[PDB]
Amino acid sequence: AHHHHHHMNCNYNCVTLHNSVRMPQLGLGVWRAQDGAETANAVRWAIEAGYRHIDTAYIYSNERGVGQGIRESGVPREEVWVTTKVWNSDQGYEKTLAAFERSRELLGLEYIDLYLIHWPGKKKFVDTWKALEKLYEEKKVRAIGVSNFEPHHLTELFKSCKIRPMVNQVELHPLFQQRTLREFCKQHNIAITAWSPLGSGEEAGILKNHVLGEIAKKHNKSPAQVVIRWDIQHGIVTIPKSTNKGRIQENFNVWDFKLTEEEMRQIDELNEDKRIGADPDNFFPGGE
Ligand SMILES: NC(=O)c1ccc[n+]([C@@H]2O[C@H](COP(=O)([O-])OP(=O)(O)OC[C@H]3O[C@@H](n4cnc5c(N)ncnc54)[C@H](OP(=O)(O)O)[C@@H]3O)[C@@H](O)[C@H]2O)c1
Repeated sequence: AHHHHHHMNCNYNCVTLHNSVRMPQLGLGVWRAQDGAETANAVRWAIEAGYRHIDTAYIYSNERGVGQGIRESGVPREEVWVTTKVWNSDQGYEKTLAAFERSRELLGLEYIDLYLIHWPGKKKFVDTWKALEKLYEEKKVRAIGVSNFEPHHLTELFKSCKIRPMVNQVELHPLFQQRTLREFCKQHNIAITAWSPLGSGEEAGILKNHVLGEIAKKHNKSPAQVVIRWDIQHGIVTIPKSTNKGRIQENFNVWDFKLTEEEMRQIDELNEDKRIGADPDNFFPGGE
């Protein structure tokens, strides 16, 4: 039904963007999922489990697999939110319009829900943003935003834009809690999506943290479920990645418990401002 396009009767919550679009608060990330079957299966399994939001990017090389999983699921496309991103090499007005068309074609879609500037770089994000504004005017995209932007990048963009970014997708997990950027984005009504919400694997050690383990035990949930619920209760969109059917299902089962104020505080206090992923200041491979 059309109401499913607006995520009205469903188990998951949404965050509302400044243009009144409702964005599902939990999605499936697909970075490092191989194109073809691995991605298609992950996406299909996520949709079967109840997910209605997939996060991909041109540079993940698996937009084909994402669209294949959506089609294989049989769920009407209007009920699913798809995010993708313009890569560094495609920044600049005309290159961004072209990159969008390529992504839309690979995905097999008539429109994309959210299109993001993937990394700021230094010199082309303003012109890139103008292309996103054009795509939005043309109704090719339902929402437009950025990723890995710091307050200084956003302030610079604000001086030139007609439509302010609706989303900023940034690294955010219990060791790197982005307090300053979150304050800035709250002030200016820019929704935050957390990438590497689980720390991007075992190296970072988040899922073995003792505090998370104790909270998990109290709720008979897993540490991953606790982290995802912490994201939810902070009003953050979260896009945990798994290619494993069981873990995909586990990460969705977060709507039937609540963390207390004290549990939320305990997780907040894990912050070390320890960045696990790439730094917006110097990560811009592939610029042209
Ligand atoms: N905008 C950007 O610049 C940017 C950058 C990085 C990431 N992202 C997006 O954010 C998404 C999420 O971040 P991420 O992929 O870096 O990592 P993540 O979601 O923080 O962690 C994924 C890792 O955790 C494992 N895992 C997932 N669920 C689990 C569970 N319940 N129990 C135990 N282990 C679990 C996964 O293994 P299995 O797959 O084997 O389950 C994988 O090794 C990406 O996929 C991508 O969509 C965006």
